[PDB]
Amino acid sequence: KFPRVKNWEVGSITYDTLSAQAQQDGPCTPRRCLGSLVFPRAPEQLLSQARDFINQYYSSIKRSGSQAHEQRLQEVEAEVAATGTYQLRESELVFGAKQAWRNAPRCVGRIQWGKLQVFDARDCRSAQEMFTYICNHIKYATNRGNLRSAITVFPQRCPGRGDFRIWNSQLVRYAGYRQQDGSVRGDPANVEITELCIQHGWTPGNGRFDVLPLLLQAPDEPPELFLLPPELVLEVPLEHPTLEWFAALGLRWYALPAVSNMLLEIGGLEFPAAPFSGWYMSTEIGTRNLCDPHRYNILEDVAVCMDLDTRTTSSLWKDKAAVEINVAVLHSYQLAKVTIVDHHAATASFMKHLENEQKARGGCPADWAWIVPPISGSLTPVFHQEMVNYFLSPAFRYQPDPW
Amino acid sequence: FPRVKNWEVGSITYDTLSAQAQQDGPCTPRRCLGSLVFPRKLAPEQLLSQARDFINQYYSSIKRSGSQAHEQRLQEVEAEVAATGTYQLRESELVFGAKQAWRNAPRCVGRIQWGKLQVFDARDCRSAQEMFTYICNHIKYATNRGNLRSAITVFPQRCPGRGDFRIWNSQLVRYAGYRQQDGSVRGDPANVEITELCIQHGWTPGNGRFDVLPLLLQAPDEPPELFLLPPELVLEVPLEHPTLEWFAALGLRWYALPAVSNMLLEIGGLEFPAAPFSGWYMSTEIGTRNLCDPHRYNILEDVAVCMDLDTRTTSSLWKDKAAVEINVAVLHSYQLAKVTIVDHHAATASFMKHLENEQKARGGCPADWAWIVPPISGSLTPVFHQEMVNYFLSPAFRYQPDPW
Ligand code: HEM
Ligand code: HEM
Ligand SMILES: Cc1cc(N)nc2cc(-c3cccc(CN)c3)ccc12
Ligand SMILES: Cc1cc(N)nc2cc(-c3cccc(CN)c3)ccc12
Ligand SMILES: C[C@H](O)[C@H](O)[C@H]1CNc2nc(N)[nH]c(=O)c2N1
Ligand SMILES: C[C@H](O)[C@H](O)[C@H]1CNc2nc(N)[nH]c(=O)c2N1
Ligand SMILES: [Gd]
Ligand SMILES: [Gd]
Ligand SMILES: [Zn+2]
Repeated sequence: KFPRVKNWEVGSITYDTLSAQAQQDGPCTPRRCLGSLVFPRAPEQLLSQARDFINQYYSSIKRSGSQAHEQRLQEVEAEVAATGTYQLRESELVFGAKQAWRNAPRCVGRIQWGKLQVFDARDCRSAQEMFTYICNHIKYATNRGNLRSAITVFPQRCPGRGDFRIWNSQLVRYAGYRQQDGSVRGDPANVEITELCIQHGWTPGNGRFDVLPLLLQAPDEPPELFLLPPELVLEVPLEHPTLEWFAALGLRWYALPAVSNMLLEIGGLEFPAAPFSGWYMSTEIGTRNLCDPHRYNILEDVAVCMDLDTRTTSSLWKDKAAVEINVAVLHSYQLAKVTIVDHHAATASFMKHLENEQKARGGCPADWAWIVPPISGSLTPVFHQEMVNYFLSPAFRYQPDPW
Repeated sequence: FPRVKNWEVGSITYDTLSAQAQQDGPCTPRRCLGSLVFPRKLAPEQLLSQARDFINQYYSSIKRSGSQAHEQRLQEVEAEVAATGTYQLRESELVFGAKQAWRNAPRCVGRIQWGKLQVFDARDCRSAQEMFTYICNHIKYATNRGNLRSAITVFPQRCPGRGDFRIWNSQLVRYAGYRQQDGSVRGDPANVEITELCIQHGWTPGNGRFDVLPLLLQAPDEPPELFLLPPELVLEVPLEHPTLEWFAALGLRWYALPAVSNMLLEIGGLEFPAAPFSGWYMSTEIGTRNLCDPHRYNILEDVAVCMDLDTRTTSSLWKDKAAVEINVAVLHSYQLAKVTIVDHHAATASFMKHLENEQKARGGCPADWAWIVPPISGSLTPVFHQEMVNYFLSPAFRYQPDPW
């Protein structure tokens, strides 16, 4: 009844009993698997989710069945009956944010899941106070290059009030200016948000690494434009340890990966605004952000400077240029004393996580196509680890763009 | 109808062919098991219905459905199973079914070639010595002095009352793997079990890292018989690097012909447990998986040391630099020997074209993203950004239990 799961490098076999507890249904059926799709997608339903969360909390602290556990269950039942909703205790919120990270199947950094700084912003009341909370987040997490994981949780969704939203997909992003040729100067992934910042009063730049302002939405108000203080956004200029012309490319990236557009769901409550941040795995910058054809797309240019034969695929110039771009990313972050992890160290620590989670809960939801790095996949141990993908709550979820 | 997006281009298609998926895969709404290598698997009315669907497939594919020839073949099969318990495929039906099974293979990136397959009909095979003759002819035709040609040879269908034909080797060409005293392995670790079966059944073992194994062939209701491949039949490529002169001295080699021999072919209810097929290699199969996997030859650190890379820290990406040069050596050595090989960039681009072609021919294409995306430089190839739908159509190649 439980999926048998094999590691082909070592030969070992486990059974994922945790998946049987999967609380929501994914896209696959016995007739066809859709595991590679990027986006696949009251009172008594709220109560059964709340009850399950409270049960999770009290088990985490090994007080299951205690008087405090029973009373907290009764307390939540009474609040949902009177108001239609309930509030999390402070400690439940911290636990819930950590559990959501721990449950995120596509995250390879979950070895860190217990070391997460939770900022409680549930009494925020304006877009301006939102901005203050975000600046304190960026300050704490950046920590002058020594990165600390963090999440800031703004007020939960509630009836009769709009949501707090952060319109930006990340707290720090580079502008992408749509050209008349159909081309883009800057980051193409950010064309729409760039157009929305301009419409809302931002005087644009014309560089390739222009940091976008924040578009912040307080309940029942249009979004408000806030500029990030430049001394708060730590950036790394890219150079290569033995290719001195690389620095003349004029490349840079920012220190802090801070996703701001997902929804955090805890015990049936929904938090549409809850930015979270850790530190980068180098292949996200080197391979994806800089070499994706639809991103900055620098691969052919680096190869030509390296004087590779770009006229035939059989020279493996693409693989060679990509490797060196990743070397430069790693070298530049270490040189700038900004935390970063390479994809070998990251996937090694994830294997340690899988073994911890197997002992702790009997399984671990993992999306194989996202845990395997985008270069060198079979060189890392997760390639040979079979994985079971499924949805647990608390959870981080994708959500529609507020516009 | 699943909506499928290419994130590099922005294009959208709908896979209407998945609707016709015969059997059921491992996944449920509760959890996805698309990364498992083997799903935990391994009546006349049952046979006729599968036979019916295939005959209809065939006649539709030659624009003769509902025709006179269609209705006659249907009634012919009904009568043959009523009298025999099974039925026989027409030679053309066998060709069509073999090509379809390849075409429907979700994990094969080489399917752009699916129409060009040489089918060798061996259904009249009697002994293991005759099996060995059919095999050696396949190998010579498929190798073709290094201008590789795709091919399959079909041995007699399993039928009730008698044991099956089986090739015990997982491939026709396999290097031995010798369990060593200090726990380790000399040779290919994947083949430790078959290498000891060969020794058990008589084979005198070598002691190299690339001793080609003999073939353990099993006729119906017989013990397996050892057969030695003639050396001039097994084309091998010694591996050298275009600029690292010391690479040749590592003594690495690989063989020209990827010929899988332990999978079962299913056509319209019929099952052929011995039907070996072959194409040519993609370079990453050799250079990345077979030589660099930790549980295979595992040569990565060896090459990195010869390159004077800093193996002390993972962030020098010495594993990545060594891997790229091993794949370069593979491509260079195959091309130099004039043996057919394709790099993962060229291959993935051809599969994109196959996806487009199948979208018009059949409305979709079953594909297993985890196996289509190459094991190095995944996101540098265009299949990485292609969403894919995996399902099982028949005719098909299937995994089967080992004969022991
Ligand atoms: C501490 C260092 C961390 C590293 C190195 C890391 C690494 C990664 C990587 C490489 C991905 C794949 C993203 C992509 O390729 O697009 C990812 C996804 C993700 N990570 Fe982590 N992460 C870290 C911390 C965190 C934290 C602190 C959280 C939240 C508390 C988090 C939650 C997520 C989520 C929710 C996703 C994507 C989920 C989805 O798309 O469905 N991560 N992470
Ligand atoms: C002619 C050029 C061909 C190329 C370049 C090619 C390439 C590949 C590759 C890279 C795989 C992934 C297997 C792995 O490394 O794990 C594969 C799998 C497969 N191929 Fe193709 N192949 C070719 C021809 C063929 C032919 C002629 C057949 C049969 C008619 C075939 C049927 C299959 C099947 C059934 C699999 C699945 C193997 C498994 O999952 O066990 N292929 N192929
Ligand atoms: C916290 C954290 C650290 C890190 N190093 N990387 C991350 C990547 C994402 C991410 C999620 C979904 C989609 C995308 C863009 N494809 C990126 C989220 C959080 C991350
Ligand atoms: C025909 C053909 C051509 C080719 N180039 N490669 C192939 C690989 C396989 C294969 C089968 C089982 C396991 C693995 C490795 N996990 C690979 C089968 C047929 C192939
Ligand atoms: C089509 C494919 O699933 C999609 O492009 C995915 C594949 N795996 C990925 N894996 C990670 N970590 N990040 C990504 O953006 C993607 N893209
Ligand atoms: C666990 C995972 O499914 C397994 O390691 C797969 C992944 N993708 C693969 N892809 C190919 N071509 N060959 C393989 O052996 C594998 N192994
Ligand atoms: Gd230099
Ligand atoms: Gd030397
Ligand atoms: Zn699935």
